Amino acid sequence: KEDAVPILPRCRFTGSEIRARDDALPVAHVALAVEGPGWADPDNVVLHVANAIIGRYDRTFGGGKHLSSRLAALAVEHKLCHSFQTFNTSYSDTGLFGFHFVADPLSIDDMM
Amino acid sequence: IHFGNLARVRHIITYSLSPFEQRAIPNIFSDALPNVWRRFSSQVFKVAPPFLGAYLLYSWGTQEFERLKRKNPADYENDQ
Repeated sequence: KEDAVPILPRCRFTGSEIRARDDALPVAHVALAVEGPGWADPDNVVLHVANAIIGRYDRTFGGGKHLSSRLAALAVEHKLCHSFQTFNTSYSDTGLFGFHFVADPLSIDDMM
Repeated sequence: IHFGNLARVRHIITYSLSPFEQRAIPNIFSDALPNVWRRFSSQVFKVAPPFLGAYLLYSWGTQEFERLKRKNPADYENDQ
């Protein structure tokens, strides 16, 4: 028993949402994600490549409107958000593949 | 622009599931019907009454109108 590495019970993923609203907060945060494959899977290499295409942004990227990332460009051209990031968080048997952005209350919809 | 200028709202959390994770018509017998009954019950005595009264007035007036078409033997009892 002592030298056997325990296998954890699998965690079920659920398409769903949680909305914590506080209009008193200056900017909104939003994160969206689908279930990832988990450490072992090779596809993670492709997912990471994919995340690189979309990439990330933040109001201090000097590249501005000429950034290669389309989402970054639009973000700049339309002042869509303060920042955004893609991610591929892995775990043993699962993971989260998504993105998170910070935007002003009135640009959330266009950003999304 | 009507979404984002509606109301000042604070500290409310909401939880919802995708439609594909849940059932379209859940707990018909444990929740649905009981409530249907509940809803019917709470209203019947507000709605029914006047409709019932309408029916009566209707029946009366219809029958009374036909009764007046019939003849009263008391107009021919001395017509020999």
